[PDB]
Amino acid sequence: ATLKPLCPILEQMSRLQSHSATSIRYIDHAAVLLHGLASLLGLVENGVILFVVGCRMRQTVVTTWVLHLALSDLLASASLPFFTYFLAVGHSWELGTTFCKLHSSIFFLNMFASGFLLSAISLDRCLQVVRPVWAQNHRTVAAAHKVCLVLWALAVLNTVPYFVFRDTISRLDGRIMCYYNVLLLNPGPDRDATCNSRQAALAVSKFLLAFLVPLAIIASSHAAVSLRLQHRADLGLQHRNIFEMLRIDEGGGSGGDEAEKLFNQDVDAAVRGILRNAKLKPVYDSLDAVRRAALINMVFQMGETGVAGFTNSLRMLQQKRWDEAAVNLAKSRWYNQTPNRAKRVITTFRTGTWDAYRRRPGRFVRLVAAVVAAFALCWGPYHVFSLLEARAHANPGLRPLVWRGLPFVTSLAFFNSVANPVLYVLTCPDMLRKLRRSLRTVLESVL
Ligand SMILES: Cc1c(CC(=O)O)c2cccnc2n1Cc1ccc(S(C)(=O)=O)cc1C(F)(F)F
Ligand SMILES: CCCCCCCC/C=C\CCCCCCCC(=O)O
Repeated sequence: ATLKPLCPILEQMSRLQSHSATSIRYIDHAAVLLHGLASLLGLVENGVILFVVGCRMRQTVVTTWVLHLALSDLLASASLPFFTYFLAVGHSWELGTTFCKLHSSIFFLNMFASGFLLSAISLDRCLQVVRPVWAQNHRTVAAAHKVCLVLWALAVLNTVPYFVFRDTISRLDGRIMCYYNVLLLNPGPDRDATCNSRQAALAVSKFLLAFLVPLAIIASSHAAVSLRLQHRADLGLQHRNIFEMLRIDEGGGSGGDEAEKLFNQDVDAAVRGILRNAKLKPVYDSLDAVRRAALINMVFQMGETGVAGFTNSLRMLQQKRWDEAAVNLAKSRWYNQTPNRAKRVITTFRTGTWDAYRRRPGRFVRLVAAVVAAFALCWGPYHVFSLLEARAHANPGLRPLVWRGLPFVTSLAFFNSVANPVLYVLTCPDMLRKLRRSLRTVLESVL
């Protein structure tokens, strides 16, 4: 027999029951089937989405975001069946204490990930429009994959406190609760103070890092590209800027600090390095303006020492043998790893015609706007109530109000993992089209 000190919120919660002192648990079977089907749908929907985007669809930077975005929701749908079991038993956790920490961590892991990814998506789209020269040279899929790995690492780092402060608390009804045990580790001299501060520190930091700050970034980046496209379209209407390429002064200001701007686009800096190298100077001067700019992109992507490694490729550009140079370039490590930023360069050497990067409209815009809309509507009410239960430590009157909505708005955030794969299809015709392809392919395994 062991006794653990609890918060006044949990202590008041460990005696809540309809019938006075009994072990008979009332069961809401309507919610069991609801979350049961939600568990089934979530696993199947995100299951096929991962397959479609990840195997049948051509891999891009944007699809990589969506891929991980649907990966986090897959895990959220993997812990959900254990929440169904929780309801089926009668709101009691009967699967140990460590598993309680894991199951809970998946919820917050999904939360932070979905908040960090949606931030990454907005920032990526921001760099695509605001920083065209940098984006066309460094926005490779390999980079986008490494970003996600950092985001997951930061996500699991912010779910550790939740993993730690999760515990099994016995009710008087025989029920076993799985919730916040703030006082589980290092209780201060003032229990009521360390109970309030830690709960507030959790609810607030969660609200910021996984909701307010993302929505701030999303709304702020959305305004950046809107003004940029307006100023860009104004430049496009000008007759003199018909054949111009690699602009930087779209953001206004001056070119005095181009070598210091994050996400660098300093074209002049690259040119000075080209004229300095013995293997690049005679090749640069022999090229026309369109092909000279394509050479600047190569030293942007792999440096000047990297482009000087292609001896009998510069030998080809110097002799204006474009096609035979194209063959040699497309058979390298540089093209094999990052084909999209490479092919755009090679074709320029081939045709001598500039293909504008800031000309290409953004993709999955309908998708992200929908996913963002759902994210704000499903995690919205949650953070509201969760901030109120941290507020309810001081105000006991809010405690009954919390448990009239918190179980609802929490399951509302759970259903965000079910909504997204549907939203993927409804806003992305290619994704839906690619799905009905494989759907028809498998169904044709009867003939
Ligand atoms: C309300 C809730 C949260 C919110 C949070 O932990 O901040 C949460 C996070 C991860 C997984 N589930 C969660 N549930 C649902 C839940 C959890 C515990 C209990 S209890 C106190 O009976 O053990 C009830 C409920 C619910 F409200 F859904 F019934
Ligand atoms: C129905 C429940 C089970 C769900 C099964 C999930 C199906 C997985 C689908 C294919 C994943 C293929 C991954 C290929 C993408 C590679 C990109 C990367 O390495 O991150």
